[PDB]
Amino acid sequence: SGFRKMAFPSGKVEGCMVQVTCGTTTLNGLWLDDVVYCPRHVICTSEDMLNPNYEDLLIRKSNHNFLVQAGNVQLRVIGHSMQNCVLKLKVDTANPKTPKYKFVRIQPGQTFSVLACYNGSPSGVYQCAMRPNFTIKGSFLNGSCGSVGFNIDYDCVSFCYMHHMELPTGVHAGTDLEGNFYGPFVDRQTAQAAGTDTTITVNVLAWLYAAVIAGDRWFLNRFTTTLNDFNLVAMKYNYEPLTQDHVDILGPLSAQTGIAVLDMCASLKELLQNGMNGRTILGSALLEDEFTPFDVVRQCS
Amino acid sequence: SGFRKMAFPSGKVEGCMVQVTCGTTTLNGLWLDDVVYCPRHVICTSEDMLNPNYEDLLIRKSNHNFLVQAGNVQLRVIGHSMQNCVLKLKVDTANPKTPKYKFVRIQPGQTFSVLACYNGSPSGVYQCAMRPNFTIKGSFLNGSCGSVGFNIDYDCVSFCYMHHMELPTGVHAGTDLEGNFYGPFVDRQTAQAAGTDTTITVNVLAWLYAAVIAGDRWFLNRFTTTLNDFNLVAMKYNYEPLTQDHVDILGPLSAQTGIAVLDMCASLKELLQNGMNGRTILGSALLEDEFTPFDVVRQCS
Ligand SMILES: [Cl-]
Ligand code: NA
Ligand code: NA
Repeated sequence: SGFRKMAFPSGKVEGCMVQVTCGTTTLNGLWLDDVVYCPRHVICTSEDMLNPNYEDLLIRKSNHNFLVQAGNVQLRVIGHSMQNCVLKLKVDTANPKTPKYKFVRIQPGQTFSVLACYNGSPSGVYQCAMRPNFTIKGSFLNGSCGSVGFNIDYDCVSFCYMHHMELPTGVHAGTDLEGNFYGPFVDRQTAQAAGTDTTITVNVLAWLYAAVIAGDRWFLNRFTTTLNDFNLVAMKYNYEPLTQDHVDILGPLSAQTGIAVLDMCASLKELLQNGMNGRTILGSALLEDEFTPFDVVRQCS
Repeated sequence: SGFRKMAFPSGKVEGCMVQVTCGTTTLNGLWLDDVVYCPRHVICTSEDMLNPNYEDLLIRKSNHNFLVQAGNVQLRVIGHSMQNCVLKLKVDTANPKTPKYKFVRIQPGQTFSVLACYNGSPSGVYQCAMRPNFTIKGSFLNGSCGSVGFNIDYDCVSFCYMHHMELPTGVHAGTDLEGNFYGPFVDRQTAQAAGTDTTITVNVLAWLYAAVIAGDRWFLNRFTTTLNDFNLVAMKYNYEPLTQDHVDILGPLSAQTGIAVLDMCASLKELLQNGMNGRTILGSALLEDEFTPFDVVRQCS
């Protein structure tokens, strides 16, 4: 019935985005209940950027140093604290649009939607994956620090990501909403780059199952490999190794298609060792790895 | 700096989505002010599939035949009319979440966001384009009819598409919000299929300009072409011809980068004969045609 990279509807998050200014720096904050969450580096001036002491930088800050704007309304900051790399600003008014939400930390290879904002205003929404090297291959420009990534489960918004910085290659790095970085990154203007990335193998298989449910099936073969034998091949092509937990996760698509996982791995192993022979799968010259099994489950039933 | 495919934030449209039921058929409606818009084929039965006489069928319908549900609230229908292929149900309650909006009819090559919905509930958002053959390559499962396409470039939601039906190849056809189909399609189950699709050349060129802005250089060359020689090559690959209007529109991008339009056309001619050869343009081994010159200029600046 058609297949596309889909983001979650962003309305529940749009009602939470506000503008946070400290000094001359302006970025995005997330207004939930009576706290605004944003990257702590909003308190840095030009001199601190090299190696900032965030402990002493925030002691010196006062509540009135933070301008928080929700549209025309200025929210009064009545407290401030720091949780790892995230700044928490207590305001005097709970957000009446606060959705049902929780903070979650995701694993590499999991997907979520980003609501890209600038100066507090939602600009766009896109679906992405946490790469195995803990970067995000989205692109929002400079002013998008504090934009957030999220999933929606039933009616609950799960916030999993906050944008802090762009890396030299144009990929982005950030934290969960408790301020813990994804990846070996620090929120200082120092020498940082993304490690070598790998392909999220479990998502490629999920997407191969999607191509099979779409009737695109030229790649299916009669053969079956072993998990050990497949990982030796995949690890040589900078593919993430495939675990017994990954196999079980794919189970539903296995029983639905009649393609056992290690049967489908024999297909993927030849695509690795042969290339796609000038063909496409689901209209791609390359193998898509930002569809999880659950993304493939939902978008077909 | 990798230009990703972003949708518009969908919250303003989410607040307009309702569920419309006639008999056993449920689909989505668009609730703006005191009117709900939906595909008129909602009034068809299983006998009415091939050759429904919509004016005969609508006359026989009473306001009480229409069940409209906004969440846990039923909206009473107090009138109904037809405008082309779009049913308009007057309701006794104006939608308090009605945004600033307009209805526009778009041209092939134009992009927009789709809020894919099921039983009146928003499910996902994605970005797409009106194909030259007047179809959409989307993801519409059973009951996705009445989902809408929109842009929100400034403050105003411009509604440009309502989904009516899926064609044999799985692409989608629909109308503008005044009920006029895009392309030669009709809301009957008589045999119909999409014509051969072509690539939106002006959008490919905009995307190459965005790659250069992003710092790609590898596909540039020292050649130019004439507009006529380029169109002879382009059509041999089922690319759309480039008009002088297209050359004018690319003018801004030509001047930001210092690369003449017909200079860039020579690069595209070369990419068609050689392929990517392993390389990627803005993280893609396919030439992307669903990013317009306007989209590029926006997500730059
Ligand atoms: Cl247009
Ligand atoms: Na096989
Ligand atoms: Na050239």
